[PDB]
Amino acid sequence: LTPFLILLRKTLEQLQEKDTGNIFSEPVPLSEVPDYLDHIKKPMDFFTMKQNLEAYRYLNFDDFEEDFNLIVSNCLKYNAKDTIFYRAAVRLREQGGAVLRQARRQAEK
Ligand SMILES: COc1ccccc1C(=O)Nc1cc2c(cc1N1CCNC[C@H]1C)n(C)c(=O)n2C
Repeated sequence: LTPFLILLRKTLEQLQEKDTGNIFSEPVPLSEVPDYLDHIKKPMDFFTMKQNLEAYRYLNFDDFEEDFNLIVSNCLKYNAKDTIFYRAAVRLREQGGAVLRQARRQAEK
């Protein structure tokens, strides 16, 4: 499934391009944010997702979109509304939605 993996890789880069601050580029570093696991049960970030993609752990679009969504939702859930992080997650949901919709469309032809 390289036709599919070509699409996901491009789609992942497109999503990651929307992260203009590199807020979601690597995991929330748990040593630096020791209460993060108290609120967030399933952390996610673009580096992890790249590893999963390249390790063949995303069979279908849904399992890929799942992780992307965790990135957004974790961030909305952990950070106060009046934070740059929360605002970045609001943006990324809006902007990633379009990328994801077009990519699902491209899959179908
Ligand atoms: C690599 O990040 C750090 C390095 C040194 C000290 C602290 C951090 C850190 O806490 N970064 C961080 C925390 C986040 C966070 C993102 C970061 N980082 C900002 C800088 N880029 C790396 C990214 C993981 N998000 C989205 C979030 O909800 N939280 C709590």
